Amino acid sequence: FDCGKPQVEPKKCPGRVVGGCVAHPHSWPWQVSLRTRFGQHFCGGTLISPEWVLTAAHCLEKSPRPSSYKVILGAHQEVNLEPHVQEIEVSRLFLEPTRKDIALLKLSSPAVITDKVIPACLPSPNYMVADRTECFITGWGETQGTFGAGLLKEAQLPVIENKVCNRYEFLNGRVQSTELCAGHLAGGTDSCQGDSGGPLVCFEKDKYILQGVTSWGLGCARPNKPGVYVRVSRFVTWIEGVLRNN
Repeated sequence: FDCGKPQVEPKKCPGRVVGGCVAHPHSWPWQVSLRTRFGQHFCGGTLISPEWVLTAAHCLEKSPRPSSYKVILGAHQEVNLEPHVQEIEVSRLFLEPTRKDIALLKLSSPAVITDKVIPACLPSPNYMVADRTECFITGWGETQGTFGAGLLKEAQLPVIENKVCNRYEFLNGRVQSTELCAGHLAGGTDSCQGDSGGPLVCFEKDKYILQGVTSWGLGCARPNKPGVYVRVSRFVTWIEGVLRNN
């Protein structure tokens, strides 16, 4: 299975939809659920190869021990995992040094690549997603009793170019180049999307490319403000670097 090519067609929730949608099961096969050693889903991540998951550094705040983390792959249900889900322990935690906003998780054993577990592709270094590029943020979310509680959801977000996002009216110059914005400049969601560390993928040509990593700390979308994500393209040399040495 090539990276970024789901074997189940994402339903591709229309942007207008409030609350996003429930994902077509396994249509986002790189979607990882980071868990404590006690079955608790508390973060999202993106499978980027069979032994590596990309997630937000914030997800690693509770513990510095790789062993404290379980990466579950191929899931749709948050609690009642289908019998095929893969549960793999993290053996390594590499914090991106320059920004420390994302971290790579090496899996104890390589993930078995199937039609439900396929990594997301990585963009070319420095690629800058074009303004208005439609992308989807996926994840389980924390809120419970809410629409799609316990189900992998997705929300379509258009990318808001940095020059526009940084206008004083939106992010007023707080977003760096190592970051990217996504979400309508008006009418947007008044809530943090996906999961901390979850994927922001954008279809391009043949496949989905992981263009952002969710990090609510950078900023969640307000009705009149897009959310801010870590721009993966500015960390690809670091990632591929960490992946060929370790």
